[PDB]
Amino acid sequence: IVGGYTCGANTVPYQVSLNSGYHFCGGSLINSQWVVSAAHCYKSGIQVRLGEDNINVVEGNEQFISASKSIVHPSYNSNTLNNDIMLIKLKSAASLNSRVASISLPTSCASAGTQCLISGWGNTKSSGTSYPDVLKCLKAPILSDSSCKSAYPGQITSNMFCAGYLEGGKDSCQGDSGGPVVCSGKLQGIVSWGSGCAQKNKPGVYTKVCNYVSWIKQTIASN
Ligand SMILES: [Ca+2]
Repeated sequence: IVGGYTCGANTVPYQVSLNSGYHFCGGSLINSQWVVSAAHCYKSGIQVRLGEDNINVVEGNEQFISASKSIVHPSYNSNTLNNDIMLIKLKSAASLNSRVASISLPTSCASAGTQCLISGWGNTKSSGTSYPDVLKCLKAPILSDSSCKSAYPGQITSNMFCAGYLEGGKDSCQGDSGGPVVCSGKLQGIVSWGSGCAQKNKPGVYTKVCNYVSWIKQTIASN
């Protein structure tokens, strides 16, 4: 997250870290057994880390649970990032509590102009590199489809939305991929892609979770 703020320990209790020996992507807990992330975050060997604030210090509220199964969307295209969504099943159910909590899936799709909360442990620099240990947060508005398409001609599908600031300075970034975009208390987006981070005229692009609620619900009813 570039241009964000320190969230505050466990104030984003649905945020997970995906770990393969190191943090490599975010995700969102949607019930005690399942995480939603980006398909481009797929790796074998994932441990889900819940209740994290500093990902380099064991602070006392964490639950570390191995994934049993990952399910990349059936129509995921890694070239375009169309359908950039994945489900991860945990080997055992998380214990839900004040610091480890699920986020609601949407009923309706979010509205252009709505301010959403994006979070993660990704890079905090637009130019260069610096990875935080504690979770960072950013409030960012959803941009109109027309503005999104104009920023990324020939690249935006109806399964994507842009959010952020066209002047630059504030965005998600590498290492935030797979994490939540929460708008009116529901998971509306997944950190997916963008050209650089926090550059002018190059807002973040996010998987449009409202398009996937029927796939999510039938998949979790079946696995
Ligand atoms: Ca920790």
